[PDB]
Amino acid sequence: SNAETVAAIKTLIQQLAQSTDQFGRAEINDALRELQYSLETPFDTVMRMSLDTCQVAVARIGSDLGLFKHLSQCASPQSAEELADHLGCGRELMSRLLRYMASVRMVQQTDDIKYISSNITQTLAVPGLEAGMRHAFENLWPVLMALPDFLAERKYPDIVDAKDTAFQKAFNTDQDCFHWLATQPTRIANFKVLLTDERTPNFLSTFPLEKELGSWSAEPEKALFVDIGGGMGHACIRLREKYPNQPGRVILQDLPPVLQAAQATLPLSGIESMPHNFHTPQPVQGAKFYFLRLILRDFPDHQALEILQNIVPAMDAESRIVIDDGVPPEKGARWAETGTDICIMSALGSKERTQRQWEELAAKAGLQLQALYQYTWPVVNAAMVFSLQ
Amino acid sequence: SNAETVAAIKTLIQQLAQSTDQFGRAEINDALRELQYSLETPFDTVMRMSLDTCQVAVARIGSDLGLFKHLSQCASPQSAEELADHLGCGRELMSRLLRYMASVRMVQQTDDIKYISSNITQTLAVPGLEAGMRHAFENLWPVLMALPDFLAERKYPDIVDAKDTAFQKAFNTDQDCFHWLATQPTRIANFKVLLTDERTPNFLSTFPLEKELGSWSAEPEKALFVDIGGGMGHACIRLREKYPNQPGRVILQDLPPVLQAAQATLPLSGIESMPHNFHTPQPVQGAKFYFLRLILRDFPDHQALEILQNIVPAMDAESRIVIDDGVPPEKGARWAETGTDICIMSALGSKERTQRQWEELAAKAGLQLQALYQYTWPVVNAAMVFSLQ
Amino acid sequence: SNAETVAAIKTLIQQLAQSTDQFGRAEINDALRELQYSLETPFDTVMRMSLDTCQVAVARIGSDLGLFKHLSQCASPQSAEELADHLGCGRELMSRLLRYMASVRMVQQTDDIKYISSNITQTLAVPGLEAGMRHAFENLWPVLMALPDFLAERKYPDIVDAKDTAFQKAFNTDQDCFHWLATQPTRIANFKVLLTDERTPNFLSTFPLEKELGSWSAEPEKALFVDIGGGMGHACIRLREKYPNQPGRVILQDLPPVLQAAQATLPLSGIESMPHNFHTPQPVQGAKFYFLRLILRDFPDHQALEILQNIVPAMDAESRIVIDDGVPPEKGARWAETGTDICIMSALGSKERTQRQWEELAAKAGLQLQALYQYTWPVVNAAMVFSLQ
Amino acid sequence: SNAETVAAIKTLIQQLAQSTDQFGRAEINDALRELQYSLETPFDTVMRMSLDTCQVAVARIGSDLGLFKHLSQCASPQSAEELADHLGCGRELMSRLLRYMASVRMVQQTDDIKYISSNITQTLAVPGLEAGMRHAFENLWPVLMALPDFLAERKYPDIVDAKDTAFQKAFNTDQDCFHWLATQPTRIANFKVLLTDERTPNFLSTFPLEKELGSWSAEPEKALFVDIGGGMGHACIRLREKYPNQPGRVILQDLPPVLQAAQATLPLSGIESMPHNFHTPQPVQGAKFYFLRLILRDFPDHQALEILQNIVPAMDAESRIVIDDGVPPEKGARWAETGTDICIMSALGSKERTQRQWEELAAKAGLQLQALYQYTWPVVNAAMVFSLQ
Ligand SMILES: C[S@@+](CC[C@H](N)C(=O)[O-])C[C@H]1O[C@@H](n2cnc3c(N)ncnc32)[C@H](O)[C@@H]1O
Ligand SMILES: C[S@@+](CC[C@H](N)C(=O)[O-])C[C@H]1O[C@@H](n2cnc3c(N)ncnc32)[C@H](O)[C@@H]1O
Ligand SMILES: C[S@@+](CC[C@H](N)C(=O)[O-])C[C@H]1O[C@@H](n2cnc3c(N)ncnc32)[C@H](O)[C@@H]1O
Ligand SMILES: C[S@@+](CC[C@H](N)C(=O)[O-])C[C@H]1O[C@@H](n2cnc3c(N)ncnc32)[C@H](O)[C@@H]1O
Ligand SMILES: C/C=C/C=C/CCC[C@H](C)C(=O)c1c(O)c(-c2ccccc2)c[nH]c1=O
Ligand SMILES: C/C=C/C=C/CCC[C@H](C)C(=O)c1c(O)c(-c2ccccc2)c[nH]c1=O
Ligand SMILES: C/C=C/C=C/CCC[C@H](C)C(=O)c1c(O)c(-c2ccccc2)c[nH]c1=O
Ligand SMILES: C/C=C/C=C/CCC[C@H](C)C(=O)c1c(O)c(-c2ccccc2)c[nH]c1=O
Ligand SMILES: [Cl-]
Ligand SMILES: [Cl-]
Ligand SMILES: [Cl-]
Ligand SMILES: [Cl-]
Ligand SMILES: [Cl-]
Ligand SMILES: [Cl-]
Ligand SMILES: [Cl-]
Ligand SMILES: [Cl-]
Ligand SMILES: [Cl-]
Ligand SMILES: [Cl-]
Ligand SMILES: [Cl-]
Ligand SMILES: [Cl-]
Ligand SMILES: [Cl-]
Ligand SMILES: [Cl-]
Ligand SMILES: [Cl-]
Ligand SMILES: [Cl-]
Ligand code: NA
Ligand code: NA
Ligand code: NA
Ligand code: NA
Repeated sequence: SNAETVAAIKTLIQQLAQSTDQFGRAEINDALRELQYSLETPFDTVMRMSLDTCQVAVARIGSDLGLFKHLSQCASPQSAEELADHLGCGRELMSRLLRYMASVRMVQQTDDIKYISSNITQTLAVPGLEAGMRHAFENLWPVLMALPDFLAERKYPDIVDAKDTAFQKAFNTDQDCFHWLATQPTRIANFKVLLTDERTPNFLSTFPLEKELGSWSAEPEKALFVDIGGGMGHACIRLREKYPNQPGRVILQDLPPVLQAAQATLPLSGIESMPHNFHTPQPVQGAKFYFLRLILRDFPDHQALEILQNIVPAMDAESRIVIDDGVPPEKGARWAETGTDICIMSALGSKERTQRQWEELAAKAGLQLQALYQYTWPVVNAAMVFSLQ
Repeated sequence: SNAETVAAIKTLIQQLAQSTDQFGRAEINDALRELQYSLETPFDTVMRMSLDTCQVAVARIGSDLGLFKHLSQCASPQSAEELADHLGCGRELMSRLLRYMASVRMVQQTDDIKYISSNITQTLAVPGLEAGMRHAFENLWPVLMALPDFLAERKYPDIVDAKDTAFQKAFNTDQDCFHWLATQPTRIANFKVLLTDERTPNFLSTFPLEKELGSWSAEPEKALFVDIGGGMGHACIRLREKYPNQPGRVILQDLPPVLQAAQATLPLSGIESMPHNFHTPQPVQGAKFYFLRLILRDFPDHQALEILQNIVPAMDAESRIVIDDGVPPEKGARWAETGTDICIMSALGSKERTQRQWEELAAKAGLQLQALYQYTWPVVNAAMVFSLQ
Repeated sequence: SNAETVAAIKTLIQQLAQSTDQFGRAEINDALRELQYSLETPFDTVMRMSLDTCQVAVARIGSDLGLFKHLSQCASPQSAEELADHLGCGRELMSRLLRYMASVRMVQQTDDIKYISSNITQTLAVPGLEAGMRHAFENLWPVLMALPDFLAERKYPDIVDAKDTAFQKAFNTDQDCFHWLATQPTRIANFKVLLTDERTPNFLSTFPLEKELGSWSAEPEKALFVDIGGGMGHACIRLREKYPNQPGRVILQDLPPVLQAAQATLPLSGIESMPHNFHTPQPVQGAKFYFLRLILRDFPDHQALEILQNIVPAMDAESRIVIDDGVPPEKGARWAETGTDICIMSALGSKERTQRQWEELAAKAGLQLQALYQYTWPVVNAAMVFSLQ
Repeated sequence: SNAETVAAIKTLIQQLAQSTDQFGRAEINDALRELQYSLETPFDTVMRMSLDTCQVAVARIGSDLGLFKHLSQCASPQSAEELADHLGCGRELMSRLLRYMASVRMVQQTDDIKYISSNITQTLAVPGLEAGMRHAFENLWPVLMALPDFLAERKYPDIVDAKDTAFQKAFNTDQDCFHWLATQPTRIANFKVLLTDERTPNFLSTFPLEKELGSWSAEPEKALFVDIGGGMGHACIRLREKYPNQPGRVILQDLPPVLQAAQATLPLSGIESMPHNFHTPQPVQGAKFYFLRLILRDFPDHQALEILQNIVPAMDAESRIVIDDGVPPEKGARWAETGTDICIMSALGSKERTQRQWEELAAKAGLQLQALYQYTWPVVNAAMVFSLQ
């Protein structure tokens, strides 16, 4: 029986998944995708590409309605009628949306055709993750929609400039993306929520702090850690939590509105909040670690180089710049890192960088790679430690 | 070891897939998708929704470049540089596109970092399947991009009318989709190619023609099969191929430009090409089978009913209307049929119909269901045989 | 490809086995056996039954030669010639024995046609486990060889009596097995070694000792645990190890030659060694637990009842008799417990007992079951706690 | 859940087994055995070796009772009581035997504790396969039981002589096995039934007869095929069935009592029955094929050589001796061929032979190997074609 075979595959892959760690589960998931793509018929390939688009549109509708938050806190299954009436949605529309969501596990449909939350329901109810989905819909979709004709009309240029990529066509503007976004209050508000998401694991799981410090002295009033564009300060928080007795100032640098949003959740002491624009010279002199997490991927080389050149003059011989970012391999890169590469090309003019590309960029700033500490697999994020050449 | 476990999973799934038929492979593939969604982390869920969008955009670029057709006819692996120079693409852009494509199996990357075709490459090189992907990009994505704000602005109405859905917002028109498309030659050209795709399997794999025929006589000069909106006439061609000895007229009905396109590949004899607008009364009297394949799903009830009411007066007691279309279940419907439902709601105002919904529609035309012959699984397509009530 | 499928099956089963515990691995192993028997051809079934016999005979030869102990301490693969010369075996005989052993994993053969130890090699090198294999060869096989003609000659009687079973035919004696064995020094010597094997896990893994103890007082000088026929005293040793702070006498009871063998490995204090024949009245009065592990399975009902009736008069109201033995289910019993049943029927006239059969036996002694604490699965061993009725 | 995992393993291995051929299923079965042996605990290893012995003893009892034949023709499940009364067995004995048989799939136990035939029940009801099991019990078991002490008392000699192996100790005789068996009427009767079993597949599935014949002419009255020790003549029958129009005499040679038993099932014409002792000179001169299937494995080299030397003088340059027998590999031999090797060593003084060992034996008769045609895997049986040197 087909049904018996399918259920047996599910049982065995679930047991295997439970028996490994998060990195092993990520490897299994990538293999399931690869299997799916190799076993689909030609028609199925086009149907998948045609319809998987629906998920973000329907998640955006569920978010607008508050459906995922509401379902995540219901204690019993809800009918489509009950959901429609509670959330202010046409009843037939709600029923069709729910049937679609259940078919892609965005909710669960029960045997009596009522609806309960799934793992994905709970995910889309989390503010920061919801904001990620909303960002995909309102910022990524339009640049991807513009990219093919942008490239066709321009005879397939290498994209190298944040002011000359698909974003300008998609939003009918000559501004670059970051400048334009700063003029759009609802879009800024969504980024504020997005910053509350904290990725796990983080670089402290493999960063050999005591080894990298050696005999470094914090006196007088030297900074241990300067978190440049640190957002809510998650890296500073985790550093203080893991090494509470390590001397040295721990400093969160960001723009004033982000620092203001960070205050409610920062510790009352031990982490300084310092307004600082990272396109301007670094004020903190001689720090041990100048930390850039998921900053430089958003900039083409010219701008990324300028960000580094604003830090290098503040370094002493013991200082290090730590770039915590994606490091895709030379070959066999996975969809999460190549897809990111295409999206940030189209919106930002930037790119994912291999280790050798990071080293070439840093050498232009007078920096040499001393160590690289991977902390996620198989898609690699790593803390790259650079010193003055 | 975890690599070894992943390779063993692939080996076993590949072997189970080869030991079943196409319907069993479709069930396995849906299971792999369900497993993937249940094993992903919350972050991975949002990453997948954010990035799976990239595939249609990049497939559209490769189609514009002629990459898939070129790679499918190459006899040896090609470097990114070779492909970029041949196709007229910036070398860095080409390399980045190819790395993304290899990561989603749109091409395959070799250990030498060169590129060969995959199953998906070959699929996207086929004109009719390529046209389906291009249709998703240029027609479906704009209406899905418009749907959430359309619904929000209108306070979530049940969509019931082809003239009042997301299409009018997406394309800034008051026309319905079909009327607007007829004014857009480049889109018309893509639909012309899309009509050359023939779906497999088809209803003749399970339709018990001799049983449904009974003792119907083709004498003196009666019509066996009238293919209403038959496109290229594939159903007529397959009918004559499978039943070469059954007498009676076999008639392809469509609009003149489509009949003209059909002529080159119709048999030289045995199939008549009759121009006929199915919004007007059916001219062929007393045919055994009036066949509507994938026609009525494109219309809301009011218009679908009109199409049926145009046929009913031509029927005699032995005539049957055969609706060949999707028949999703009452519960547990799959993503291909619910995703289709959301898309045709958004572009056409129409809907997928369960068996009970098909029967209710047909009853309004004075028709009763006699038999239903499924021919695909697990997503249901079936030939529904209706007679006069 | 079929090689690849077989390797993938091994990889997946090995991984599932490592992800569970010993009871789950035992369930997997029984499943593999059931699969083997259902997939074999009729010829293969007869070949398996004909040849699996070879394993005990060849293990007995390797034990005689000292092969398993020698190979288990070798640091490099050994050739057949090296092993034959070292152990004093004909070179061709040795090579043929080793090829047979490697084919059933009793040793492993390398790609260079040399030999190293396997898990089974190490097992057969352990004195107590080796002695179990030697017991099967010299005591069990003769009684199984005699059983079919014993039954045929006697017209298939229910075997009820230790003095009238297959043992008397096998060994040409009118003595019962236990009485005969006491006259056979080489067999006695093997049993002495077999007693040093300690089974794992044991009842203390699940026995809720503090709950069963309640408020029992060891004062003034009462007995906590009387191990009746305790052999080397493993239960006493493990009890004192797990419950080092529970007061009360812990007493090992057995016959003098066995107590003398136990002395070298008993703790220096805390466990008394008391000679006692369990066919005579229990001398220790009012103990909390009188413990019988794998004793009563060796006796038919009449004699097993006598052993219990010898203990009952020593019991006070808080005393309990704890039978630790096999408890096969009413249906679906596994080969280890039914194979044991046939063997002890044939040698000893006794039987495995279900829970209901244990309760019926104990009721004849005036005892009632209070609790049953399973500690192995799927083959059931359990500590059954009985009190005065 | 363990039960869910185990059921899923069973489902997947059954589906994989169905999807391959008989040789692939044999490979899966050997892998399941290997998995079982590597995953068992040390105690489980000794319990398996101790108890798997029970299967042949209990099958012999079921055979004596007629249980397997009776159950194989019952149309409903039978209780132990019904079986006991019908077959003349003590009721408790029958119930215990059935529980044991069900635990090793020799019968099936139902949920209401009644009994139905399994695949193995049906196998043990087939006369020739039943006779194989009975042969294992009455002829193989005693020589295996005698082998360890035979080898110990003789200081581990290479066994090379049919008159000096374990058989003489086991049966207290100076005769060799074949001579002694010919004096034992019940044992002869069992061999008569055993000869009715026909192994599948056979050498004609891969033997390129037309290629090996070339331009061979059958005139005058030449023999195509002389089946030396051909038993019931299955090889002659299959040859005539597959090549009905091939000229040349087809001759079955065996001893008179076997030829007599063969007459009832031989074709009425086209196969000659010729009494002939293969320890005497071959009477048929110049035959194309002198065929020896499973003959020479039963003889030490000296006797096997004599059998060949009785044929070689009858050969002309076109004649071939075809040895159809086991050809174990140089390394990695499987249990069915090494177990056979140990059994025939112990009973017959003979041995399994690798290809190189067959060639060394045949060269002593003045023969050279021209071709070898395998027809079973992974345990190899092959038709080896030899010509005069
Ligand atoms: C991708 S978020 C990275 C946050 C943080 N590094 C982390 O991983 O937890 C980019 C951050 O850069 C900050 N940012 C953007 N432009 C900046 C600028 N010109 N100067 C300082 N911070 C800036 C944003 O406010 C935001 O917090
Ligand atoms: C989904 S397509 C092709 C379906 C076709 N029955 C098949 O399955 O092979 C719909 C068809 O309806 C035709 N069509 C659209 N409007 C029509 C009309 N008013 N009258 C007749 N045919 C029409 C199109 O030209 C097209 O060939
Ligand atoms: C299966 S063995 C060891 C069982 C032991 N209870 C254990 O599980 O560790 C049976 C024990 O009963 C002992 N035994 C046999 N007959 C006895 C008797 N009449 N009185 C006391 N002990 C006896 C043997 O000496 C042996 O130690
Ligand atoms: C293992 S059976 C093989 C039967 C046959 N070759 C087959 O594979 O179908 C051995 C055969 O050799 C025959 N045999 C034994 N001794 C013989 C002898 N001295 N001369 C001729 N046949 C003999 C037996 O009667 C029996 O038929
Ligand atoms: C909260 C969880 C979110 C899961 C997200 C997967 C994100 C994939 C996504 C392409 C991504 O990576 C990045 C961006 O979109 C952007 C950006 C920023 C502003 C405008 C457009 C794009 C910058 N830099 C990135 O890296
Ligand atoms: C060759 C394979 C092609 C796959 C194409 C996409 C299949 C999914 C896709 C939603 C689908 O089904 C349908 C349509 O898009 C449309 C339509 C027609 C015109 C405009 C917009 C939509 C009508 N009716 C449908 O049913
Ligand atoms: C009907 C199905 C039977 C399945 C059988 C597996 C048979 C294994 C079995 C050791 C085997 O092979 C052979 C013999 O016992 C003998 C023999 C013949 C006479 C006396 C003792 C042994 C000869 N020659 C063999 O080869
Ligand atoms: C170290 C592992 C050893 C495994 C040994 C074989 C386990 C199976 C085995 C049938 C078993 O269980 C029992 C006996 O043989 C006997 C016995 C004792 C004396 C003579 C004959 C049998 C008693 N009572 C049993 O229960
Ligand atoms: Cl929101
Ligand atoms: Cl809301
Ligand atoms: Cl660390
Ligand atoms: Cl095109
Ligand atoms: Cl829009
Ligand atoms: Cl299809
Ligand atoms: Cl026909
Ligand atoms: Cl549904
Ligand atoms: Cl020993
Ligand atoms: Cl006997
Ligand atoms: Cl155990
Ligand atoms: Cl304690
Ligand atoms: Cl049972
Ligand atoms: Cl018989
Ligand atoms: Cl009988
Ligand atoms: Cl052939
Ligand atoms: Na409802
Ligand atoms: Na409608
Ligand atoms: Na009894
Ligand atoms: Na019964």
